[PDB]
Formats: sequence, C-alpha cells, structure tokens
Amino acid sequence: CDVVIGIINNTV
Amino acid sequence: WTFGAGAALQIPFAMQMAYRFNGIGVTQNVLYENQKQIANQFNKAISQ
Repeated sequence: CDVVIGIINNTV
Repeated sequence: WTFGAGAALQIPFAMQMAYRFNGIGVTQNVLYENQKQIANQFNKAISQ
C-alpha cells in the first residue's frame, strides 16, 4: 500500500 | 479513449495511461509506484 489513493477496505 | 469515435469521457490521464499500459500489455504496478519516476522520465524526454 504505497502510492494509494484508493480508500477501499471491507474487500471480498 | 472514447475520442475520435465519440465525444469525450473527462479522464485524468494517469488512468488513461494506465489503460495505455494494458494495450501495450504491461502492468499497473509500475505506474503509481513509479509516479514521479515515469513522470520525470517523460519530462526528460520532453526536454530531449
């Protein structure tokens, strides 16, 4: 998780 | 990429070139983890 803008948790 | 055939999509062009990484057939991993890298590599290409 380095250059991340993506917020997305709860991932399936 | 809908441009030419189409009007527009308003895409911020790192995304467009991410999809340009895939029709050239490479990953997305290089991109953001080489954000400034590739950017300024291109910028050196610009000055060249």
